[PDB]
Amino acid sequence: GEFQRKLYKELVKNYNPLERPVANDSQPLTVYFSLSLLQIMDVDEKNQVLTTNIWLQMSWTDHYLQWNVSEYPGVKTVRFPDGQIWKPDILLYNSADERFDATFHTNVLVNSSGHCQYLPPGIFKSSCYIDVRWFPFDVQHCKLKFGSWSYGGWSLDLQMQEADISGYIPNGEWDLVGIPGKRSERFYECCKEPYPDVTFTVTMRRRTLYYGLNLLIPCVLISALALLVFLLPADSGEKISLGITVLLSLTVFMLLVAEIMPATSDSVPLIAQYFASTMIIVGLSVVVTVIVLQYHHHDPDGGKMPKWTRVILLNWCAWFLRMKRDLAKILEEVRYIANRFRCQDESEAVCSEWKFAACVVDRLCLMAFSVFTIICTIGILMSAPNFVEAVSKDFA
Amino acid sequence: GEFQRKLYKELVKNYNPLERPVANDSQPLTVYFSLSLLQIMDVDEKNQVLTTNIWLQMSWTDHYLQWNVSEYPGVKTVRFPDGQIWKPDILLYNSADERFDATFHTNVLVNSSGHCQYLPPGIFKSSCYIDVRWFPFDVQHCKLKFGSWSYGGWSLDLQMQEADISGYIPNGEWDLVGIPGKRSERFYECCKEPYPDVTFTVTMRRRTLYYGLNLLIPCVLISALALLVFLLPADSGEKISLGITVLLSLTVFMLLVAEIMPATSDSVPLIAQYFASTMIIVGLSVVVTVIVLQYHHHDPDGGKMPKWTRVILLNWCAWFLRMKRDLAKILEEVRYIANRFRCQDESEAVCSEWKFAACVVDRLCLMAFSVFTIICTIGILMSAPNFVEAVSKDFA
Amino acid sequence: GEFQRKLYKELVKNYNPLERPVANDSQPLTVYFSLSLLQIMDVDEKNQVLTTNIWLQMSWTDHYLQWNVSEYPGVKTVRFPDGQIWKPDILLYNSADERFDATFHTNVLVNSSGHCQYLPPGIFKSSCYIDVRWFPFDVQHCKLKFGSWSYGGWSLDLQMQEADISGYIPNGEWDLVGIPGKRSERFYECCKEPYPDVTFTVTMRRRTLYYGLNLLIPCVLISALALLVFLLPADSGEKISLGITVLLSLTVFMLLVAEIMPATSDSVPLIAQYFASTMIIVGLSVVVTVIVLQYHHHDPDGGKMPKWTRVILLNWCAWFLRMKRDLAKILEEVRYIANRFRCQDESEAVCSEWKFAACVVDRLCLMAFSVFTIICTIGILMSAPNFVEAVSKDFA
Amino acid sequence: GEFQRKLYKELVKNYNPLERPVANDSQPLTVYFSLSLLQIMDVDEKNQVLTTNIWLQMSWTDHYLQWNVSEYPGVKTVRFPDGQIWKPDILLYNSADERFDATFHTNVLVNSSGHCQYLPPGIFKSSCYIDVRWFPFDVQHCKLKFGSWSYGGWSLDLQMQEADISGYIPNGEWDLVGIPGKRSERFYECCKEPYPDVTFTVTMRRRTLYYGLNLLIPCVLISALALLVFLLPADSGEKISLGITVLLSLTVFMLLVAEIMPATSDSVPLIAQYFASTMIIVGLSVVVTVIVLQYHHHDPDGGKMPKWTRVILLNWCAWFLRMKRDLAKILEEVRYIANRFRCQDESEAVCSEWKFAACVVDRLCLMAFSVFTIICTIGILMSAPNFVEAVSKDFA
Amino acid sequence: GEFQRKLYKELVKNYNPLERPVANDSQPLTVYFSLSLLQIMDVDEKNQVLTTNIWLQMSWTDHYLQWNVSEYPGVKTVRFPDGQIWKPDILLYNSADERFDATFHTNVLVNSSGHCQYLPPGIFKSSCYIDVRWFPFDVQHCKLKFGSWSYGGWSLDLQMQEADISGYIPNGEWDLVGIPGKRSERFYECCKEPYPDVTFTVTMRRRTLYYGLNLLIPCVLISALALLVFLLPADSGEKISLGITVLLSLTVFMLLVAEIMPATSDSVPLIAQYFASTMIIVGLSVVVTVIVLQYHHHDPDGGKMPKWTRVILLNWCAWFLRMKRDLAKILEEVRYIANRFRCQDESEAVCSEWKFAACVVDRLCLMAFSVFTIICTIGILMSAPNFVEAVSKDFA
Ligand SMILES: O=C(N[C@H]1CN2CCC1CC2)c1cc2cccc(Cl)c2s1
Ligand SMILES: O=C(N[C@H]1CN2CCC1CC2)c1cc2cccc(Cl)c2s1
Ligand SMILES: O=C(N[C@H]1CN2CCC1CC2)c1cc2cccc(Cl)c2s1
Repeated sequence: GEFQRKLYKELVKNYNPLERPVANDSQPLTVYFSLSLLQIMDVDEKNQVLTTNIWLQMSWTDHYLQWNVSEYPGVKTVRFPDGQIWKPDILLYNSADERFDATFHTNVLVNSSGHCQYLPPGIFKSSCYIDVRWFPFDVQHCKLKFGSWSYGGWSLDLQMQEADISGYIPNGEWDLVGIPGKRSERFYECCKEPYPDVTFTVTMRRRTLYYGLNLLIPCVLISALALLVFLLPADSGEKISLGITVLLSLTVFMLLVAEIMPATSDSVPLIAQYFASTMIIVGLSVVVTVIVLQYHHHDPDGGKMPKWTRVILLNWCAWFLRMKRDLAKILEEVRYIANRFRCQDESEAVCSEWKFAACVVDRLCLMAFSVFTIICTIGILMSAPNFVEAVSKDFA
Repeated sequence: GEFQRKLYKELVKNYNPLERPVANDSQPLTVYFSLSLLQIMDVDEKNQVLTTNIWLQMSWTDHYLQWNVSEYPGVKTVRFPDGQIWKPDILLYNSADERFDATFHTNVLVNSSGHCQYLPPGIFKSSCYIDVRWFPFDVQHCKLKFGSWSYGGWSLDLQMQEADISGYIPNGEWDLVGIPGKRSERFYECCKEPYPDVTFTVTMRRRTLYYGLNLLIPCVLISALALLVFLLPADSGEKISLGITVLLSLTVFMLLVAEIMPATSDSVPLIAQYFASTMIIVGLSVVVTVIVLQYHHHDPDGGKMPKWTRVILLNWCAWFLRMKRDLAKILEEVRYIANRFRCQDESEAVCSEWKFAACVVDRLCLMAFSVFTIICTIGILMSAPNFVEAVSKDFA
Repeated sequence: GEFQRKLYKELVKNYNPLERPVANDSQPLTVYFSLSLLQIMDVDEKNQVLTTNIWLQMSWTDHYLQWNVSEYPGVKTVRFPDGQIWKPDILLYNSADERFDATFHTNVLVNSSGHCQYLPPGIFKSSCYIDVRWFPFDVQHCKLKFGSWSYGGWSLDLQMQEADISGYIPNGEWDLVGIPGKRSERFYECCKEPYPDVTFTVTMRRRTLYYGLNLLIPCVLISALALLVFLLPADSGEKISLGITVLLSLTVFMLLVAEIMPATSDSVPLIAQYFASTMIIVGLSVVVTVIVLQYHHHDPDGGKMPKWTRVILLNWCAWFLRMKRDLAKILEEVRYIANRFRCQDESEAVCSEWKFAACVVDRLCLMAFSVFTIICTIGILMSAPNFVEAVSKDFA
Repeated sequence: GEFQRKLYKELVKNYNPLERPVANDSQPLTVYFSLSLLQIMDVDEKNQVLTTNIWLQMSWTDHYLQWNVSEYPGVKTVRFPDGQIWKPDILLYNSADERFDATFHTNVLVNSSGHCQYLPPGIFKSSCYIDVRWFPFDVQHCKLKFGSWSYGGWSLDLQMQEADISGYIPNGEWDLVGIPGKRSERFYECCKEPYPDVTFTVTMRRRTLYYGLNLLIPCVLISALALLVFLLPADSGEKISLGITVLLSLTVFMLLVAEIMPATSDSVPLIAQYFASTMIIVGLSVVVTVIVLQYHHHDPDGGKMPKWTRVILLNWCAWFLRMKRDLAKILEEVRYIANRFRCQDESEAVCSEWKFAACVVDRLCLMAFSVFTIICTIGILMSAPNFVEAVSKDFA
Repeated sequence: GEFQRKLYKELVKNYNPLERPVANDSQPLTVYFSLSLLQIMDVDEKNQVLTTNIWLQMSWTDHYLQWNVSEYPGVKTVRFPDGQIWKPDILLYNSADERFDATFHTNVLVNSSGHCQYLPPGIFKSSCYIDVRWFPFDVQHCKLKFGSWSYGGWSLDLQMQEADISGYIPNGEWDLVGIPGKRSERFYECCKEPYPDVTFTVTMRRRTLYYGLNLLIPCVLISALALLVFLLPADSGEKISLGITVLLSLTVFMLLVAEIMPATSDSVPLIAQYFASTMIIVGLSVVVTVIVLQYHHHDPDGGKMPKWTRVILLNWCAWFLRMKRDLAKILEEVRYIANRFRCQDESEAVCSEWKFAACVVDRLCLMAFSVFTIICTIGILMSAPNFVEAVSKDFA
């Protein structure tokens, strides 16, 4: 229309985009900064970066962009693109990405009385600190530091508005708790400029259904089969075969885990200790099995038990586990044959109790290793704080 | 020509690209928005993004870009590049990508009467929600939210036209069902501006031939060999060897699966339950085999059956499975030799029935584990909705 | 020089880059479009994109960029950068990449009589259809659709010139066959504008030496060792050990293959069927071995053969394979000892023929499984079209 | 305000951004360059690049950007964007990235007396030299070369200020030691221009808790089980089974290691030697086991010991390890039976000492291989310099 | 200063950046092109691209950028940014990257007499041909084609200067040999324009310490253990177990190798043949072991040797390897017992020589397979040209 064309001509008349729109060059310009979280794109522990899709709202007041409604009746608001009107230089301080702005400058709405609002969308990649302790059951606090880069305390008075979460599109992996904020001003090394800033911190809780079922559940089941060695009879030459196959089949899990675990020397993660515990329990099973096996094939008539094994593994431990354990030359020739058989029976009896001792050790170690696994798995998981709420929410 | 050069000079005379081309600054400008799907580039479940190659069509009416055909006979249409004429700021609301526009501004056609049409091509990366439940047999609905960013209800009246699918170049992985749309206007927190938008939703069905043959078919075959342990004789020291090798060879499948499965704690995927079922069936086979093995090498003369095994596994279960099961000193020396052989026969007979009990258990568990696998594999697959149509289309 | 400086001043005088350089605004401008293939960067089956490094040649005639050689003797040609003279908007229709142009605008040569030629280099990422059937022995046809975006039939008459392949730098993986082209014009949904285009199709043949030697050759060799189970004696408790280790060692190949195979449900690839055939042949070997093993450790005196096995595996199949298969009490005590030995001999004879039956089955299955593998491997490879030429070229 | 609008108009009056702001064109312009390290993004050994998030500070003095405070009372400082005032062209010399600047030009503060300061933020990817020797316990020195590109010694006198580390946000993987710097000027091949530069070197120490626990600790434990072969009795046919399974299960570690190790032929890394030592120790265990096994199943009555084994492995080594090791025809028939049994006893005795020799070798090799592993693991780790401080800090 | 401000004003007066700075428009402009290699970023065989960080030097003479030193005493040189003075359009012809220039336009130095020099830094990604034959011991020649894009022979006379390598920062993986160059002009299809160019070829030698130690050394060691099967006694049921475990553990190496090997069907790489040789040697070991095993468990009394084995493996091969290899009824009952034992001895003797034949074959195959491995490993490595220099440099 003729009024819109006319109004745009006075508005850009003698206008300098490099100038603060303050009427008096002695008072700071009040700028209201807010934030709207639309979704959490991804949280990557390896690079310790946080990708979020958010909206920004910068609102200030202009003095030269004012006009009377009566003179121009039809038009009420005007829009100016980037590079034609003064805008605040508020930007993310972290900005862990190649290009540092990440704001996608759009049109800037202008009031009928000079109140200018700016609503740019962008995808931000901030530098967060992923404290990976109690990894499946961890809560992360990520900060977003926003503030002006060239305007100090007396030039741009940065104010704060509460963050908006109307429309969040939940990720499904991380459960958002809340996004509080804070406004403060600090003194930097360069200058005597007190620089205000707005720091929005994001608190999110990691869901545990995927990690618990795909990682924690198989570990208990695989470790259970390593406990099944003591139930196999020693006759079947198969004890070490299943003893070492489970160990080989269980080292593969940290290969997946280490691909996700950041290589940070802050603290030993809970998942790292739990896997390490399974290494030792399965590893010590093979060592015990070797001791059991040599008790079976002891090659008798080559050394008797030192009389401590006859009383420990056959009287004390056994009670606990309810084991309950021309004719003259013809005669001489037959004499040797029967005596040889008699000596074979004596050797068999000596070897028989050697095998029974191995059975006692196997059964004794089964009870000892079983209670170790029960308290090791439970004890580590119980130690994690807020473990109960995650189970009560994700699982139950 | 001289007419084209002349016409371009009046057209750009006193023209402001920042002004809405409405003749009266009281009525909204009617803008027709449509869409044309050219192909689906890729659907990624891990990042929950949808990459599509589409075309856009924005058509509106201009008031200052009008001329008489008689005055300029040769020229009928003119084209203006970006930044020289007013264009709507319609953009994708989701825009899950670094740069937010993704439109590749091109020349804008102009009528002889002021009807301006704009047809920019681009590759869009929207943020979709991949509900991964019944993963091989899932249907995904992806939304595309388009609308103006700075013009409200009274400024830009956004209209809708039906989506165009003339030329789709089918992906081969996802089967397109349809792309319906909707026009609505909502109230936002910033302003009293009712903002219209056009939301095009894309419904696609995942094809199952690749996932069924490369993932589902081998799982049945590998689980079948784990069922073959009960057919192996216990004499060959090879039962646990094949019992645990199949288990080791079958854990590798979720390694491929987890690399594709998004780590979302929304619901347990169908493929996750089916793999978990195979874990337990194969895992319980090793536990049963250990019980069977200790029934074989029972070391007789160390405890008889409690008289419940003589009647259960030898009379009840066996009937079900059709098993059907100087001279005086010379005489004394020969007396011991024959008696020793007689005692060996008695011990062999006792051990013989111990081995037969193990054979009954093996055969009994073969029948029980077979029907479990048949109903577990079928039962999980039947539970998925629209399973029949995918088989009737992709396979048959 | 003074003439070059003077000439540039009249040339840009009253020049509008938005105007078609036609002298009469009623006839289309003839634009000659060609192509020069410099190399094929990469063909990716997963994303179905084709990356090529090519050159473009757009040549048209300008009316305002003309001058007399006599007036300016030294200068014969002039060059204008992008944004200063009118250029056609020909662009790739597919453009499967983030930015859509991929042309790297350079200087544009200008004749002494107005004939303007434009030779921009670029790397193009078109969207091809990789029909992966007979994957090692496949020929792919990739199209490149070029045409104007804003100028119709009556505005820009797009012509065609033959593609140039002078200098190709062969890739070494794909063998180029030829690059023919076509010029046609179609009617689109938007407008009554008949839009001409030039479609250059690229035909390339995949070389087979790498895929044949690294993938096809090991498969035959590994499957051969799975056939070696029937030659192992049943006494050595090692038949299932090598039966299942080969199967475990052979599942790893599709892990490499599936990483290359696109997940397209168009048709079952030849390499997929060939691997699936090896699964069944190796898988059925373990099933046969279990049947053979239970024929060995049959535990005699627990059931005789049903008299069909005595005649089938011992008379019919065996002929085919050339198998050819006080004193009174002293006497009574010795009577039992000899009779016990006699009964042992009878039991050994019964078990002896049980073992021989297992040997016959093993040898019989070796002949049957051998011919199956020979015709399965050859039969699948022969079915692929143009298999002979690839072997005659890549190998021989 | 009116004063800010007025001041900006004289400041940009007759101003050339291509001109050095020196009042006299005979003296170099003094530019103060500093640096502020905010965090270390990532150190990648494969590409030998160092990604850091740092801030820059370039401060110089301008002669034309001066004004009187009395004339313009309200305004004290002004800001000019890029491309409107002269700025130094200081840039990173290494710049191992696609775009070479990586500075994100921002507003430039201006004094009331002409002192201009410039504080651009950016993420820099310099080309470092990762000397990977003693890899878990290494200290890296990375250089950052900054200097002007077009201004020589007499044009831009580049000065140096101490680096700032107020706020570092420690990475958790690398421990920062310090960031010293240096200012020097060199003569280049192009010109007689002495070019000053500022080289900031970054010294960081890699933390060892993650690499020690996830890589070094399992290696000792896995190598311990390879040492357990000599404790297994030779009767259980399981020595090679555990001998070769550990070797198969231990080759997988360099697969993870080689994925991290850069392929640089500078020196053999400490982790490479330590893994290579474990290869030989585990590998030689299988060779020894084969020698031990053939001493067990020696098939007696086929060769006696050469009388050196009777004295070495049975008298010398055994003492070290405390081993301590009608009637006539009736008579003739019984004569053979007893003599046959007597010959069996003699053969058993000969085979008995053959088995005992294998037991001595097994035990002897257990002592020899144990001390080898203890000194090989400790000896390699001790050789690394500053090994003690890393253990005293990261672990203790 | 006032002189610098004044000089810049005449210099840009009536200056056209589109014009060649030649005083006479009949002679070509002499442009000197050189190169400085700073480092080799990476050489990637899969994509056949070469990433290098180099500097360029373009020097020409300008006619309009001249001034008298006396008139302007202080200033001696001036700098003009991109887009304000004429510059040559020399660019890399290969440019295997998204953006085609890769030059990072900087300030351009100007003499006091018109000699203009241009020194832009950049990271170039050229398209090289990696002839992967004798892969660990290969030398690659990579070309860099530089030349003008729009100026022909009579317009821009491109000259050449020797490449500079003062400061190379050796990569550590590739050993630079030299960078020679060449200047030539060719006739293209478009035009009668003879286009000069400068082609700098880079010759680099790959270092072998990393590839030799991490890949070649383990292959010899793993193949050695596959040769240890023939030393294992056949009694221990463990020959196939170690025979097939080594084969399973050795297929994993090409998985790493194929991830590095480009899929080019040019020639069979040396590393491919060496791995293929190890496949057959290890593979044939299992086949021989099966033949040996069936010679052990021959089940005697079921066929004698054909009298060729008695003379070949027991007389010829054995000599080579130094093997050296009421009363009447009482009497009748004892008669059978002794005769049964006598028949057992005869059967044992027949089986004894069957086992000895297997021992001869095992030992005979050990000698034959050992010399095969020695000449196969050495023979392949010796065939590679310049193998000796790499060992003499990288290793010794
Ligand atoms: O209403 C809005 N944005 C709409 C206006 N335009 C049209 C649709 C929407 C996006 C652009 C709002 C955006 C933000 C951002 C940060 C903080 C707050 Cl409190 C708000 S409220
Ligand atoms: O001759 C040429 N290009 C040269 C001219 N300049 C200098 C060297 C070369 C590149 C730039 C040609 C380029 C093309 C492109 C497409 C089709 C055809 Cl038939 C041709 S012929
Ligand atoms: O001297 C130089 N470059 C310095 C000048 N400026 C300041 C420091 C350096 C980089 C910019 C040189 C650069 C090149 C490039 C190619 C060939 C040659 Cl023979 C040379 S000589």
